[PDB]
Amino acid sequence: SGRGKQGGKARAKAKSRSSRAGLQFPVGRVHRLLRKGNYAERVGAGAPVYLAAVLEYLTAEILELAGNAARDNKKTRIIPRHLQLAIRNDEELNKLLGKVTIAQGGVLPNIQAVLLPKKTDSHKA
Amino acid sequence: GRGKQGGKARAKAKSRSSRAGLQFPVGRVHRLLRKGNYAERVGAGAPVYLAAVLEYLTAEILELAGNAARDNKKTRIIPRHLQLAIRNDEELNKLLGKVTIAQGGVLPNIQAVLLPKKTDSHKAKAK
Amino acid sequence: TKTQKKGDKKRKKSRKESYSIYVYKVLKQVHPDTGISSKAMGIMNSFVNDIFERIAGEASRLAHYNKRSTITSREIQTAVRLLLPGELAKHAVSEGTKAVTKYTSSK
Amino acid sequence: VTKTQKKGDKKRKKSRKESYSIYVYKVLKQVHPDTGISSKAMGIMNSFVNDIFERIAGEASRLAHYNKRSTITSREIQTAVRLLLPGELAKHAVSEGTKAVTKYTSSK
Amino acid sequence: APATGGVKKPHRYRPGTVALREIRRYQKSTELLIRKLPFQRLVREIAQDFKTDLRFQSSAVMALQEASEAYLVGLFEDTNLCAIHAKRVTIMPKDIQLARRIRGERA
Amino acid sequence: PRKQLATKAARKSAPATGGVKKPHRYRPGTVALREIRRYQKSTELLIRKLPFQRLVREIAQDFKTDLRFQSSAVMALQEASEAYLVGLFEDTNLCAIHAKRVTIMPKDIQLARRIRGERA
Amino acid sequence: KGLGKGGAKRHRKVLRDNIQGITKPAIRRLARRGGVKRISGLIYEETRGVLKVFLENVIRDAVTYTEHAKRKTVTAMDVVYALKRQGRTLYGFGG
Amino acid sequence: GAKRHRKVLRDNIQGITKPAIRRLARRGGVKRISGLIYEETRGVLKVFLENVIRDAVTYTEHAKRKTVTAMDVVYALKRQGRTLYGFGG
DNA sequence: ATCAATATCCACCTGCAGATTCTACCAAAAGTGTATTTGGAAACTGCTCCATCAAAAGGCATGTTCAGCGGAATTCCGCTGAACATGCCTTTTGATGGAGCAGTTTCCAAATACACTTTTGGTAGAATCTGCAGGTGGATATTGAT
DNA sequence: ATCAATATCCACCTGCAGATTCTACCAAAAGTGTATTTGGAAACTGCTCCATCAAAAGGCATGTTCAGCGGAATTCCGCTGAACATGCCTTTTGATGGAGCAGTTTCCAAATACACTTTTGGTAGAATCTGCAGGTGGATATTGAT
Ligand SMILES: C[As](C)(=O)[O-]
Ligand SMILES: [Cl-]
Ligand SMILES: [Cl-]
Ligand SMILES: [K+]
Ligand SMILES: [K+]
Ligand SMILES: [K+]
Ligand SMILES: [K+]
Ligand SMILES: [K+]
Ligand SMILES: [K+]
Ligand SMILES: [K+]
Ligand SMILES: [Mn+2]
Ligand SMILES: [Mn+2]
Ligand SMILES: [Mn+2]
Ligand SMILES: [Mn+2]
Ligand SMILES: [Mn+2]
Ligand SMILES: [Mn+2]
Ligand SMILES: [Mn+2]
Ligand SMILES: [Mn+2]
Ligand SMILES: [Mn+2]
Ligand SMILES: [Mn+2]
Ligand SMILES: [Mn+2]
Ligand SMILES: [Mn+2]
Ligand SMILES: [Mn+2]
Ligand SMILES: [Mn+2]
Ligand SMILES: [Mn+2]
Repeated sequence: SGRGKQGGKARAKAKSRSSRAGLQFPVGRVHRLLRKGNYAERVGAGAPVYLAAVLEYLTAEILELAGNAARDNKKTRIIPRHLQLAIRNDEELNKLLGKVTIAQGGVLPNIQAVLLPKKTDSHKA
Repeated sequence: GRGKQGGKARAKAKSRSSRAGLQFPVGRVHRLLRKGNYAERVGAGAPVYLAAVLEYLTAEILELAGNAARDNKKTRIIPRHLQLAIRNDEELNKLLGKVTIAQGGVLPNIQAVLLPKKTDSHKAKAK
Repeated sequence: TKTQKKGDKKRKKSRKESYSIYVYKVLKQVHPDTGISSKAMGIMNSFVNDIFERIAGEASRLAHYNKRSTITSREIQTAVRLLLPGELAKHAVSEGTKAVTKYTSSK
Repeated sequence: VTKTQKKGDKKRKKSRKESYSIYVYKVLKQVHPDTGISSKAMGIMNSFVNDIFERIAGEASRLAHYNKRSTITSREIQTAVRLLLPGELAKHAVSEGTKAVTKYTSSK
Repeated sequence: APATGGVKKPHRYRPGTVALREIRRYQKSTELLIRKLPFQRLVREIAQDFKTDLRFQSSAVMALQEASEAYLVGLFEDTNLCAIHAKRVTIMPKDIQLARRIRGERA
Repeated sequence: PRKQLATKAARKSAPATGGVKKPHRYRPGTVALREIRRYQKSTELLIRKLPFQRLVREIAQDFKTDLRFQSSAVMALQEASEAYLVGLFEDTNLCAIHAKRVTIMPKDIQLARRIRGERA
Repeated sequence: KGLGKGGAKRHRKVLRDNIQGITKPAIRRLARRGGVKRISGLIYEETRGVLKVFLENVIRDAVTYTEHAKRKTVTAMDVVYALKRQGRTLYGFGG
Repeated sequence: GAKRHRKVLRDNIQGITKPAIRRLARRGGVKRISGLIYEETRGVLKVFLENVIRDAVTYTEHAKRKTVTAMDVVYALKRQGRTLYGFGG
């Protein structure tokens, strides 16, 4: 009630579940999203810890690749295009998101070889 | 009436299926909707409704499968009949488009271009 | 007699439910003199289980998108329209509201 | 004075929409300290997380029903992750998921 | 024909005529076309790379065979459309490949 | 003293003996290849925005009268439609090339849609 | 249906033939992004037809979610859920 | 290392014989088949079985069994977008 | 092979519209702590139904044609790209009424829960019975050669 | 056209594998009636944001001209698959120990429910940053004319 207390100590107060699990992603939210999502009558304590880890991990994987595509384009800010390039250029992320479309992501530069110009000449072209 | 009943004549009962006028098991459809983790609650009409739909689709396939059996001079429906009925019905085929009926085979069908040329046999019109 | 020999093996096999009897009843309404093999019956089972999950699943999502806690015949209905091809839907919708009506009009 | 802004309001504040945003942002600063993200790319990262979340939870849900189990534990999440992610993505997710559960339980 | 085959004796159906007969025979029936045991062996071998010392319910192998053949027959149908598209009547690898790329089984 | 004193859109010598100008013309397929690299490099929507919105209101209206749309609902439809057409054109292109052609034709689109099960 | 009263309202103006707003240059550009180098004359009409079917199907489902929510406004989320069920998950608008 | 012995060798995948692949093609309505089709078909079947079996076995281990069940396969097939009716479920 | 011509690449420059940065402020999560229940791992084990194998059984590996398919090569016609003139409608900026989302609070028709009663579907045998596969035989359409 | 050969169809037959039908039990549902709780319609309303109206202008659509070169028709031959004659070996069919799938009892670690506190992420709106869009401007690449 009010400001609070001259606390901010360091020794025996609460410890977030994320912190307890060494995660940036929110364990408490994942747990809540799991119970509310009607997935099973019950959700064990480890479930959200494990799921938050996998989600944090995957976003870590995608951000690493997208950040690089940003760098390759001489940009500082990841935009949707970067996310696409990183997803389509990585086989696994591409298979994981094979049925997904990234708005404003475009496609990968790719021209079927027979379409390329045939070194001038006659004969065929 | 006005002054009747005084002893024993009425009990109580009636299955939900019977009340809904259905062959499929409402009660069970209901239990399955609750066990399924579809929502915290399940209204009383949903299992009725769901049951009638399942019954109806079942009679549509059975009806057509039945005909396919009769067409082959068969009395007992087999999977081939279920497949012939399904794949020959435009809508059923759409609904079951990513389903395979074990032991069903396929609809006989040969691409035009693969048939022999020249002409054809059997007196296809004459005397 | 009625065997009360505990040695005649008191196994107790966990019982499996299936829609066979109900599929059979329906068969009898549409084709009284037609049978169905057990294999064919397995297919119809698969069929009922599959449509049931597709519809429940869709009704489930529908109620969640709408922040609703219960699945009503209404969700089952929108699910049906989303799932079935045109005429199948019309009829299934018609069959469905009909059973719900008969049902309510008979307490 | 100045204690207020003349308001004279009739409630109706917001509703509050959550998103993985500050967390997508924390993870980004860790792999690329000097890289930022457009709100539209964040938009997409948000969709991805929700998407993968539902795929795993869903698969986890089915796995449990198929086994007459009424609770989703780390073990269901684990096989859902193996069923959903390909090759190497699965190996590493599994190992990092396992690691977080062990650390989380070595705790009070 | 009669040629000088089995001590003279004629009759040879032209190339293709028997192929068409086979098509009619096989599209008319439902049995499995791959021999059981070999199939079984391939299945157990592939499973061995995922988890050693496994047993298989006979019905699991059967479902896998049923699923695999319906898949190949279906793939052969698309493959045949790709051959015809290219004005051939002979399916080739590039046709199986094109159908798989377009089906998204891709790469 | 500027009498259009530009060095030259050409240069040196004087082989201006003859009477041949002959304007520059790209060969067929060069501008087209150029357009592929240009469009495969960008992400902006390619169908004009207002016309697309009208198409969406007309189809929707034919299903149900009196509907309104959030503008992002329309944008969602367009990003999905253009992502779908680009994807179909890639498959269509493979169907044509499969045919030893370089020109996509209706039948290539039909073949790709049949194989995708949009026609099965 | 609420919308429609006459007097202070109405005369919406008839919508028709809008499929022609998917111009030839627009379809050409889409083909280019799709890596297409040469386009037969009949492609344009074929493409309009395929687009129309794609959109009818998605709007049909998006509109069904709208009506189910008892709303009169189609939402980005209606379209997104429609897309997801049609196998075309879209990231970027509230996924 | 056993079970096949003398006279015969041939890996298991070669057990999927030309005649059987030819029969499949015929059900597929195929009239003429190039030689290279047989090996191409085996690699395809192999990929199909790996993907399916891998998932079925994942269901087995999770249920802690030693026996791949029809249901394990059916659920795997369903995951792979290859729903199969007739074997339970 | 040059080498005009034009496209395009890649760096530089710098406002400004998105982005990162706060200073509240709050409700609403999220974390504590303490009862109360219970899901399912563990252990033990009976009884299916697997894996293995001998005889039986019937498919396929092989080699030799040669029909007919695929694809090279040649050839034009006319479709489709490139370019260009012209001018329109989409884009952009911006204001504005008000439809209709989306908070909020008031409730009861309907759902959850329980407890006890009544019924049914699943299982086990058991004893029939029955559709139709597969076998026969003769006719007759089809295919291929002459 | 005309036959010879061989595949195919159809009508009939009948054993048995797979239905089907009859007790007999039974526990697991399914129904019933009796509190108690509660989602989620109404109803009322503030407040986004959707529809429209305007108006200016240049990015881009349209319609045209012309001709390069791609599509498709044709011819032709070399090669690659189809057909075929059957003995040979792998697969098929059908019993049989024993591995585990699947019952069934047990009992705690861990989940739920709930009272209470404490921490946090979302939001708001005003600053004040800053990448980079987009406007140049020269390299250097590429393409098309000879
Ligand atoms: C949208 As309409 C004019 O086709 O009804
Ligand atoms: Cl857990
Ligand atoms: Cl209801
Ligand atoms: K206003
Ligand atoms: K009970
Ligand atoms: K040429
Ligand atoms: K050519
Ligand atoms: K050969
Ligand atoms: K051969
Ligand atoms: K404990
Ligand atoms: Mn040269
Ligand atoms: Mn701004
Ligand atoms: Mn218990
Ligand atoms: Mn030819
Ligand atoms: Mn209003
Ligand atoms: Mn009974
Ligand atoms: Mn029995
Ligand atoms: Mn017969
Ligand atoms: Mn005979
Ligand atoms: Mn003749
Ligand atoms: Mn309430
Ligand atoms: Mn004009
Ligand atoms: Mn044992
Ligand atoms: Mn904070
Ligand atoms: Mn720039």
